[PDB]
Amino acid sequence: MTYKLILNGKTHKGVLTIEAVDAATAEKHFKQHANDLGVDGEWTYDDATKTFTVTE
Ligand SMILES: [Mg+2]
Ligand SMILES: [Mg+2]
Repeated sequence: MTYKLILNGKTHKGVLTIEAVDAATAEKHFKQHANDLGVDGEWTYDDATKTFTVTE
């Protein structure tokens, strides 16, 4: 199962995908990868397109 993340951070941008089992596990990892970068932002998840956004 492919989940995508949009990062629109103030210094870091991009699009990352991750192969996961539920969106629970994608969330965990992408949210940890956010912290690691120093991204604190507003999060969204659209289930139909499997896409997390996080915007600083
Ligand atoms: Mg880690
Ligand atoms: Mg670190």
